[PDB]
Amino acid sequence: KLWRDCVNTISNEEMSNELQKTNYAKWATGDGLTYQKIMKEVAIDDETMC
Amino acid sequence: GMNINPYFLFIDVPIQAAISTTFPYTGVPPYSHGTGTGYTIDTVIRTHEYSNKGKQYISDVTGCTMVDPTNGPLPEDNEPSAYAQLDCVLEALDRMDEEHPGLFQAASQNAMETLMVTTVDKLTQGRQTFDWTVCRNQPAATALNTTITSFRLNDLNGADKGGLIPFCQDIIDSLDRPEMTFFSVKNIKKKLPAKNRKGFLIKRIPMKVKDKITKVEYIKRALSLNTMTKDAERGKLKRRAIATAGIQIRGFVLVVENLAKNICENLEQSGLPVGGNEKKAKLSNAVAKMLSNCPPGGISMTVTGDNTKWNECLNPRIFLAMTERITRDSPIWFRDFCSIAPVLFSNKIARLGKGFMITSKTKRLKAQIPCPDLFSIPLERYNEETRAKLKKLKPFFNEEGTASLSPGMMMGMFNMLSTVLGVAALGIKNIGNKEYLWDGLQSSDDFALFVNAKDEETCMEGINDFYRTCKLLGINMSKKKSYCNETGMFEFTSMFYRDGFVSNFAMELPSFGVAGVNESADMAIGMTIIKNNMINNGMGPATAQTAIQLFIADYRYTYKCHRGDSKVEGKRMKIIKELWENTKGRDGLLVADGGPNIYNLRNLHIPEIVLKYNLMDPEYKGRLLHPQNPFVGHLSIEGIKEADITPAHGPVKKMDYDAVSGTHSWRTKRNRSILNTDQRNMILEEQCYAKCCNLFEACFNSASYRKPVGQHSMLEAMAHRLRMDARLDYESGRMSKDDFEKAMAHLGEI
RNA sequence: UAUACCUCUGCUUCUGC
RNA sequence: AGUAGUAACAAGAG
Repeated sequence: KLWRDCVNTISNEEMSNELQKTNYAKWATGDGLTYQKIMKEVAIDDETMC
Repeated sequence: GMNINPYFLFIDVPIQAAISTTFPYTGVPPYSHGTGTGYTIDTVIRTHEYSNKGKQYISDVTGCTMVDPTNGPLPEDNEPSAYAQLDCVLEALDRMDEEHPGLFQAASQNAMETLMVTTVDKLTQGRQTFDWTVCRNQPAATALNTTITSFRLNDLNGADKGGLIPFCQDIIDSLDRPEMTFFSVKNIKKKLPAKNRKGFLIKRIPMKVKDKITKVEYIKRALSLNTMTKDAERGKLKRRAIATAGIQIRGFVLVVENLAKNICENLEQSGLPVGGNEKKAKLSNAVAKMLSNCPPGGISMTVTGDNTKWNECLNPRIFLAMTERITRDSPIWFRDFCSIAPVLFSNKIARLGKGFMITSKTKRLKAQIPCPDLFSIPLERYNEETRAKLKKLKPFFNEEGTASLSPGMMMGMFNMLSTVLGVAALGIKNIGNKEYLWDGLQSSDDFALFVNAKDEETCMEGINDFYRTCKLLGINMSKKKSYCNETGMFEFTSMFYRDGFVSNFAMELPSFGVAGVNESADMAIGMTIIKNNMINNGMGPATAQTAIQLFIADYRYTYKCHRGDSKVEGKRMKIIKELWENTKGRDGLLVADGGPNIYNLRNLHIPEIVLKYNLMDPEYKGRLLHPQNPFVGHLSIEGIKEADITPAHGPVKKMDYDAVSGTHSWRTKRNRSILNTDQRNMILEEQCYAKCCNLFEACFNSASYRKPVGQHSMLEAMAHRLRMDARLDYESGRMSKDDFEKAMAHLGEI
């Protein structure tokens, strides 16, 4: 779907080469995978956090 | 199928001849990610691991856990050893004074006389320095200013006198103060009139607050070292930790290093502080003599050597003994001066970086654990590697989140003085009047020992003695990395010898690219690097001509300044294409304005602006070199000629180039990350000093060129000058009666 | 909480001799 | 996921 999106977006009549942030593009680029930062006080209180 | 093997070149060409092909310097150097606490703690443990059989005591000053290996029991294994015996150092030092007559008192004099002339501003020319006030690394120039302003509150105005001696006298005295006050800017709201619905606006003004700390806290902060990890360190798999020093210690190191530097210059068997061709010239002659002096019908052997755990073993208390011996004839005030720097390193404290990051993979969360909160968490949540380290750190760990590191030289800084201790070993030359004669070279940790004897059986026995001699000074030779062979070829500080030092082009290869100062500067640097490599590092004219090609490529893409006739599309290239059409003398256009590249082997030494000046249009050269153009700014004497270069071996040395000051000689915007942090307040603080200095330079134009001298007020100077300027302009008749009275009126208020 | 599909940032959350 | 490799990023902040 991403390859097809590329071939479609690169083939179109538009000036821009931008790609819409689709479900497949988001997965492919790996969207919002960063671990959420929390306070030291909560992290030290939490046991599962190692 | 024909299976190509690259090593098969070594069958035809010898390793040294084609050593350049054993250096992967087209590739990416190793960088560090996240924290360096695990690397620092490792160093902290390993430093004490080599000193654990010494004497452990508690500092009555700091209240820390200290370890003293010096004059400890001698080792019974090949494991690194800090157990250096004082007598064996003093003997080796004595042996140096015998071999080099009256060098110590001569070197002491030169340093002592220099110390008197040394100004306080000598501490500005440094890299990122630890600032005790804010407890973060900052530029040396600021880190100095923050200390001077802080010392003025606690009433220590030795800095004002101009000399470094009274400022150093203040630093050791500042330890005696019971409380040390320092400014800590804190924001305050303030209504200001505006054209709002409610005609006003709130602007958060900075206000300086007097914050105090106890006698003990300051003493520790003064002895504290801030730790990181060595980034871009070549030819290394795993990473290692380094440290930055405070403004207090930096004063005394400068003198002791300058002292050892004076000795090293005059010592024959030292690779420092000489460099470049001068270094080769020395080592060549040294090698020629050490070769041709050997007994006929014998064997001369060169040990291609290296010392492992250099900084981790060498003790400050040995370095203290070294200064006391060197300053024996010099007066008592200088003896005590040189004794401080080692005394500070002897009771130094290590800051353990950021800390450790803990994460739940399921929850997908993360959080940094500050160094003071390392034992807040049960050690079951840390991984095996860190768990073991943290337990071994425990008996050295302080509650504030630091480690007492009495042994070792975490940061280093003593390179010249550490070389001398190495030379002292090379000075002994024999033990027990045996049938061998050793003598080597020293570049801090790096060494190359020559041995002349009857047969090789004798040579190795002679090397075995050097190894056992170095153990008593605290120098551990690396059995792993070090190797031996019959004289003719050897390695010393990435310089390869084979009946003469062989060319190694790969070491200087990274420098050929765009250095990243600006368009006009980088062009000069680029060619100056090419022409200097043709000379020193043996680059043939074909490769040299290609190095010019490959530069203009990297230059044109980096600064997006391709030829005018070329139809490569880009925001800038659009105006470049118009300039090409507008301009008649297109050969006169610079490469940065989409002009042609006219450089070749011969004219590398001439600036681009000078080469083309005659070929330029009269309008274009006017624009390019407009005296009052907005791009260039207030040029500093260093800002025009000099610029930084980072070669993969030694410290960052600033080389000088030749370029004409034109529109292309611009500066880049400041890092704007500061705007979002609480550091904002420093922006105002800067622009305040900026006004004062810029107005002082308007009164005294020579201030930009040569450093202004005077212990009097900065206003007092500006007042008296502008008073005279007005008086003389009136009597000469440049100033009118209307303006003179107004001038004398305004100055009357001051 | 709310403004916030808004605003600021890209070496300035520690780069030594 | 992936980069990467003894520890991080896979955006941060008001």
